Amino acid sequence: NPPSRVVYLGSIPYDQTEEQILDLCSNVGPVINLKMMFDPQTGRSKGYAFIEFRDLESSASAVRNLNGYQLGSRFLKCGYSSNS
Amino acid sequence: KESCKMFIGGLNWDTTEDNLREYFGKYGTVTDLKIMKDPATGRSRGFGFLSFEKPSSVDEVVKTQHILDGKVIDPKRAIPRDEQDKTGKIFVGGIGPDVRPKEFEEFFSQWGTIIDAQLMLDKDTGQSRGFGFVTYDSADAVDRVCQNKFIDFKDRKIEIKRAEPRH
RNA sequence: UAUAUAUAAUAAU
Repeated sequence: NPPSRVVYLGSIPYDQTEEQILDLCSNVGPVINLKMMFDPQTGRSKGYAFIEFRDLESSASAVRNLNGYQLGSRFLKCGYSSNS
Repeated sequence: KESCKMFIGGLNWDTTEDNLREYFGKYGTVTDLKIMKDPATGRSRGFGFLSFEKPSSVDEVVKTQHILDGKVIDPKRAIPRDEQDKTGKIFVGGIGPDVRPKEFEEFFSQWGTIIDAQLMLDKDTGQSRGFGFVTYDSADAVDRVCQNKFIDFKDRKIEIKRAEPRH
C-alpha cells in the first residue's frame, strides 16, 4: 500500500465525466482503471471518480506532475488504494 | 519523545479543540492538540491528535474510558500507519434481542485479539436495527472466523460479514 | 442490513 498509485476525483461537476477525466489525469502517460459515480444513496458525493494509474511509475509522473490543481471546488487528490 | 502524541478516536460529530482540551487536561498537562471536528463548517472525521507533553497522560488516557458527548470515544496512543492499515474490521449481522456491548466485546475478545470492537445502539445515532462491529490488528483472524459466518451467540446466532470489502 | 478517523474517496447488495 504505497503513498501514490491512484487518483481520487471528488469535487467535479457533471461537466467532466469518464471521458474528460480519462484524459485530465492520463495527461502524462498511460492509465489503468477509471470509474465514475454520484451519491444516489449517500446523497453527498456529487461527481466522484477513481482513476488507477499503471503504478508508482505512471503515478509518480502523473501524481507528481498533476495531483491537486485548480479543478472543480477541490483539487484532485493523490490516491493509492490498489485492487488485486 | 518516543510517546506523547495520541489519536483520539470515536469523537462525537460535535467537539471543539479548546473544548476537547479542557476535557482532556483533567489527567495531566497538554501542550497542543489538533482536533478536526468542525461544527462551524459542518462536519469532519471524528478524531483528535492529542500532543500530551507528559508521555504519562497518554498511558492513563488510553488506559481509561471517558465520554465527552456521552456517545462513545476511543482514545489510543498514536498508532503506526502500517499497523493501522493492517488492522481489519468486520461487520456482525443479527444479535440477541437485548445484548449489551459488555459481552459482545468480551465475546469476540477470545479468538483474534479485539483492538476495536463494539455493538452499535440507537443512542449512537438511532439505527438499533440489530448489528455489531469487530476490529482485529490483522486480517488473518477475519478470514479465520470468516469460515464461521453464523456464530452461536447469547440466544440469536450472529451472521458475520466483512465490514464492507466483499473480497 | 450497518459503521464517526489518521486532516481525502463514488458505486454495490
